[PDB]
Amino acid sequence: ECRVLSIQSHVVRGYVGNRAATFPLQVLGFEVDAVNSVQFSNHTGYSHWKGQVLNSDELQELYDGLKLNHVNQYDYVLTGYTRDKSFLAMVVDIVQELKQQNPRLVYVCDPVMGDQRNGEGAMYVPDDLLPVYREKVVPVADIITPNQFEAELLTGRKIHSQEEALEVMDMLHSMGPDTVVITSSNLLSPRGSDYLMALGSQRTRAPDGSVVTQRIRMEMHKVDAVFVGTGDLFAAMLLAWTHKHPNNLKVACEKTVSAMHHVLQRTIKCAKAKSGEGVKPSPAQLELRMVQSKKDIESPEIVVQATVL
Ligand SMILES: CC[C@H](CO)Nc1nc(NCc2ccccc2)c2ncn(C(C)C)c2n1
Repeated sequence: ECRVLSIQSHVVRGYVGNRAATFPLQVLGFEVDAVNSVQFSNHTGYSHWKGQVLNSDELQELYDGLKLNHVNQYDYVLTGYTRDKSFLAMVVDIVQELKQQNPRLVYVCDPVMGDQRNGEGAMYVPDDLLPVYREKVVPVADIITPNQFEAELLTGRKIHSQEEALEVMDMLHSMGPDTVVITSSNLLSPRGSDYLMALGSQRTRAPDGSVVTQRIRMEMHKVDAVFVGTGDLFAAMLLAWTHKHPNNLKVACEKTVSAMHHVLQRTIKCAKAKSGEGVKPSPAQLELRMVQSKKDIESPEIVVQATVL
C-alpha cells in the first residue's frame, strides 16, 4: 500500500528501529516517512555508543513542518522503543489528529518495555512509561505486538498457562486493539523447548451476532543467540502483511514469522562464519543481514504452521 509514518530510532551502523523497519516496508512497497527519535552510532548493546536524542519539542517541530505543508495524512502509523515519558505523550497527540485526516488510520504499536527469561519484575525503560503506555498509548493503537513480559505489565496479570495467555489478550483487545500478537513467551509448547511460541487474536465485527475473535498459535524454531532489532523487524513486517490481509490475523503472522527465520539463520549463518566454530559472534557480527535478505523479506517461502485457537 502506501503511507507509513514511522517514529523510531536511527543508527549509523546496524539495524534497529527505523533502520530495521524502513528497507522492509519499502521493498514491499510502502511510502515510508521516517522520524528518527535518536541518532546513535549503533545500538547500546555494543561496548561503546555515542549520539544525540530528539526531545519532545524537536519532534513537535518536525510534525508542524508536515502540517504546514498539508502532507500530514497517513494510512498506518508505526512506533517502537522510547525512553522518554514525554516523547511518548507527544507521539500520542500526533497519532490522534492523523486518524481524522484518515479514518482507516491504523496505529501499529510495539510497546517495548523489557524482557523475560522466566517470570519477574523490572525492564529496559524507566518504570514511569508503564502508566503512559497503559492509560494513554494502548487505548489508541490498533495493533500491538508485546512480549509475554510486557503483556503482563500492561494488563498487570501474570501469565502461567496458555488460556491464561488468551485472557490477558482479551483484557488487551478490550483495551483498544482489534489485534494482539504476543511475539514471544516462556510457555513450553506442543513441540519442545527447541522451539519458541507466540500467540495471536483479532476481535472483529458483523452487525449483531456482534462478536468474533480469532486466535492462532505459531511455533517457530528458536535460534542459539542474542539478536537486537528482531521486534522492530517483526512489527514492520506485520504491518505489511496485515495490510493485504485485513480480516486474516491468521494469514499474516504466518508469512511474517516465516520471513523472520530466513533473515536470522542467514544472520546466524554469516554471524558464526566469522569465528566459524570456536568463539561467540560479537554484537557487530550479529547485526541483521537485512540487505542480503533482500530476496526473502520479499518472498516469504512460508515455512511455519499455526492453529486457529
Ligand atoms: C535497550 C535494549 C538494547 C540493548 O541490547 N539496545 C537498543 N538500542 C537502541 N538504540 C537507540 C536508542 C539509544 C538510546 C536511547 C533510546 C534509543 C535501540 N533502538 C531500538 N531498539 C530495540 C527496542 C530494538 C534499541 N535497542
